[PDB]
Amino acid sequence: MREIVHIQAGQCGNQIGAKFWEVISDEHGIDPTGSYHGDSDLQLERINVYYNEATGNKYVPRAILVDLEPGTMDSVRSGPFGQIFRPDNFVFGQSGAGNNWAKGHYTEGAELVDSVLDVVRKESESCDCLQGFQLTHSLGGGTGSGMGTLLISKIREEYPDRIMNTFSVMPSPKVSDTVVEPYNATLSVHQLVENTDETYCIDNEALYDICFRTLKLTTPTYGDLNHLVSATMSGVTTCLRFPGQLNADLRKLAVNMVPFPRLHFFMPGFAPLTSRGSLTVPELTQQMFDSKNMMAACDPRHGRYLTVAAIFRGRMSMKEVDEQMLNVQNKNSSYFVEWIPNNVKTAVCDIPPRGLKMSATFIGNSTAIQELFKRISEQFTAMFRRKAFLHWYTGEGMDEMEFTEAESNMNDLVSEYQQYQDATAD
Amino acid sequence: KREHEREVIQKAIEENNNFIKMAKEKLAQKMESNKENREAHLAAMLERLQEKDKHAEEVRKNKELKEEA
Amino acid sequence: MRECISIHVGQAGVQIGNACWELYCLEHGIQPDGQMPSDKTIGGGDDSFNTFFSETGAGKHVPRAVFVDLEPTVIDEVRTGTYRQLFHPEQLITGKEDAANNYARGHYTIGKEIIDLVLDRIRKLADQCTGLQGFLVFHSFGGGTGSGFTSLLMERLSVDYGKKSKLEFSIYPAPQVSTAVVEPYNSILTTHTTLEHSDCAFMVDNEAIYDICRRNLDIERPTYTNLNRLISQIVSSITASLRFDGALNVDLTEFQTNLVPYPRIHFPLATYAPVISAEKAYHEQLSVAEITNACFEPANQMVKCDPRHGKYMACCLLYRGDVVPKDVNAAIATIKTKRSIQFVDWCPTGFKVGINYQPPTVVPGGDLAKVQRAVCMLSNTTAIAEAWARLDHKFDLMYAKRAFVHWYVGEGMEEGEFSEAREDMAALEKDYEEVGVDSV
Ligand SMILES: COc1cc2cc(c1Cl)N(C)C(=O)C[C@H](OC(=O)c1ccc(CCN=[N+]=[N-])cc1)[C@]1(C)O[C@H]1[C@H](C)[C@@H]1C[C@@](O)(NC(=O)O1)[C@H](OC)/C=C/C=C(\C)C2
Ligand SMILES: Nc1nc2c(ncn2[C@@H]2O[C@H](COP(=O)(O)OP(=O)(O)OP(=O)(O)O)[C@@H](O)[C@H]2O)c(=O)[nH]1
Ligand SMILES: Nc1nc2c(ncn2[C@@H]2O[C@H](COP(=O)(O)OP(=O)(O)O)[C@@H](O)[C@H]2O)c(=O)[nH]1
Ligand SMILES: [Ca+2]
Ligand SMILES: [Mg+2]
Ligand SMILES: [Mg+2]
Repeated sequence: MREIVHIQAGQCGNQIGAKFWEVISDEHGIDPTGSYHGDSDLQLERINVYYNEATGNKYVPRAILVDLEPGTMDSVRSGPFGQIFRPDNFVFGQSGAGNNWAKGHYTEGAELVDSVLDVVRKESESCDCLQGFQLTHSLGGGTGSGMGTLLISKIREEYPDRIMNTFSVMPSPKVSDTVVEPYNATLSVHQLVENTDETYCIDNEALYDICFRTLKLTTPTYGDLNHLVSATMSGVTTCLRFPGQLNADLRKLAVNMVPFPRLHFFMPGFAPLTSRGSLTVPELTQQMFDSKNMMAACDPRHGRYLTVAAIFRGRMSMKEVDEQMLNVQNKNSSYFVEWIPNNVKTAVCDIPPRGLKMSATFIGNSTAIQELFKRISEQFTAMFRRKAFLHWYTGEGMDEMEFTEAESNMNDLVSEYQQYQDATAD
Repeated sequence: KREHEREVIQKAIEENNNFIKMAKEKLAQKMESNKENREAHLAAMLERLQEKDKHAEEVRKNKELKEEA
Repeated sequence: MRECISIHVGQAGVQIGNACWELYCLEHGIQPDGQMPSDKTIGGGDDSFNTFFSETGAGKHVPRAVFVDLEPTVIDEVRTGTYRQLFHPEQLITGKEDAANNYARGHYTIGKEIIDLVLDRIRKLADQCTGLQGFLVFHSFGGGTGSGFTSLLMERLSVDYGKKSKLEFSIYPAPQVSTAVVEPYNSILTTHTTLEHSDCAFMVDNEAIYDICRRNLDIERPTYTNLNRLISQIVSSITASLRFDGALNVDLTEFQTNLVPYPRIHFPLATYAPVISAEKAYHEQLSVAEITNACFEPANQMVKCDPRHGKYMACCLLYRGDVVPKDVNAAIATIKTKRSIQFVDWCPTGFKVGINYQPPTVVPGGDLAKVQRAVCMLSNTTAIAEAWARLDHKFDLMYAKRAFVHWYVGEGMEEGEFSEAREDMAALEKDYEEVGVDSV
């Protein structure tokens, strides 16, 4: 058994984390009580990747819930699947982060980090052969961004040979009015570049645009955005949870997707995206490569693909999938780097997601992801040149030099993506 | 002629033993060199992580110093 | 006497091993429980099939085989499958964590933890042999275990068994069924490390097999099951001389004498015929001449390359079924006057023929039609270096940017091993050019 330990920190991380467990529990036939009531043996063959087995044939998510305030985690426990989580795996503080990365990373978060590690250690010791960790959090807040990146580093010290994966929610002014989110996001990216092996960039900018433009939602709620997140997280973990040949574990995925260690920030995609009140293999393939279907606000035709993972779900002709994947690469060969041959891998899972006959999930390592980091860097430097609200961070012990180091490291990441975008074989 | 026949079979034995010996040595060198390289990479990783912990101790110290002022 | 030990490494090697041993059992009349009613000597014997099967006192015929994989899920299917009673549990060896498509993890980080146990289990098979002839090693080029652990195993086998013969069946990667971007890296690394430790290696290009299943068997999207059934027929043709007796039977080692002119030039090209569906074989008997002609159609080769653009250094025809020399000789004479068969000037041009009278068999539920006669051609042609050239070119494209190299360095490897491996492949390609040049 190749177990994954799941961690969710902060409000956003616990919110998208709960939806993730709801969606995949339904996919695997697990009810809120932890009992299995499915009809396919494929649901249970790799159940141990995400679930522990307990007395009474009950399946308990290998999940740890962290926050510096009890608010979101109380509503999680009152959720539909709230009774399925292990009560001892709830680790919450009282003070709160107050959208302050310094408090999450150095002050309040540092006072709670050891109690979280005790739960991580307990879940890891009972693993047959631990794969690694997946963390859900936002980068714009305080706990998920500050304490989340702190947890990554501390876990890295005790499990340095394991894969660290994050689902990182990127801030956007279209969603949150908090003006220091570029600070918290840049400081977090400074840590993710060094301490994670693979990061799914869940861009609130893209999620809002999809809900508003494509789904025709005038007032997108967090529930509307999280519906896209849960469908995306289900798709990008399908190869981990069901029997399959391609990218079946976190390390094989990383080896296929990360040609250079720092360039591990993925552009997710999903098809179809249709509004409630409004599909062929060629259409499904064309849509998953469309910029309008990307969960990161980046146009892939503004850069080049280093590596791509494609996952088709549902009953369909594998011959047709193969032809269409070959067709989209041949017709768009300019946008795939020629010095990485055969850089697009395709998986097909027979089990479709809930409510869809056929779906496609896209995982791209594209140099166009620099558009996301340039947007954060532009909003960062506009605040940092005025030193707006710096005293909240320096009051915790930080200084401006750490802000400068985070900005330069993220700017270096953009330069590196541009370097390999410009590289040629001849 | 008998002396030559003895030298041929002794040559065959010597070449076979040298092939075994060199294969054993080359593999021992590779496994030891690989073990040291991987251990050095892990040591560098933990060393950088420990410096981050050292920096965090300095940050919390800086906060306590400005609070006493 | 003359026992042969098979070693199946990684998913590709294990699953191909499943197909091969199932086919062997059908060819010899061995039941899934190991019982063989036709075998009247209980608990032992020196029959031809005993080169591949040992016997217990209870009448069980046990493959002289070890299955090894660094993760358990593939071999677990053997442990619970149809032929689970065929193998002693100690013949099936698994770890808990695979090589993650990384040669370095198969050869070093993970492989080093199980290599001693594997050698111990092989030693237990060798000790039951009265005259061990050598090993047959089945593995992919592209996987981390198939590449990294195989090369480690081959190195250790040279030390523990000296120059006992070691033959490979190697699965050459194809993008239609490949699972890792770094498979060109793993292929070049294992080919370099194993080159001095292998006496003969039969490469199987997954794209060639894929094309044959699509074209000749009308399979829209071949699976590993489709591919492995066909591969097992080629493997069976090659090993039939070891497992059956016959007046016209020619031992594989005799073909090997002709096939290997220099130690490094030890990669024969296999071509197999007939591959035909049941619907097409019905009321259609393919003669000796027709299946022989098909051996020189490049579409039937196990490796994609063009022998008509190279030079031959050996041609061997391995027939099985209803075949007599008169028809073989007549067929060969027709082909010599109609085909692009140019030999190098330092090699005799005569074709070497063997015939096993036991007819080919098919697995129930398969796509191959049951035929009265089949042939596997083994040729030594300079054209097989085209397979190296394609792999080396993909290697060069990625390595010039050092793409993915950090995954290997992080496991302890050095860039010098990449360049050393690539230079060895460059010399191998150069060797194939040199042997094809005419003598001064
Ligand atoms: C015209 O100037 C503005 C004045 C204000 C907010 C904004 C702007 Cl522009 N805006 C809209 C901002 O986005 C700025 C950010 O505000 C917040 O994060 C915030 C969070 C919760 C609430 C709920 C009401 N509580 N009140 N008052 C209000 C603001 C701020 C100062 O940069 C973060 C700090 C790093 C963070 C703040 C904190 O939350 N903790 C902590 O240690 O540091 C602290 O302590 C509770 C709250 C401070 C609230 C203010 C100083 C009011
Ligand atoms: N013909 C054939 N090829 C296979 C089969 N299984 C895998 N392959 C090929 O083998 C290569 C991948 O290597 P694997 O054997 O699956 O990997 P492995 O040896 O188990 O090594 P790791 O899983 O990385 O530890 C790809 O080129 C696949 O196409 C099979 O059953 N038959
Ligand atoms: N997509 C999505 N984003 C969220 C959600 N909740 C908060 N966010 C985003 O997260 C950022 C605020 O961080 P938050 O999680 O509240 O901080 P924390 O709880 O202290 O870790 C803002 O940019 C929000 O847009 C959610 O449920 N879904
Ligand atoms: Ca017997
Ligand atoms: Mg919030
Ligand atoms: Mg494997």
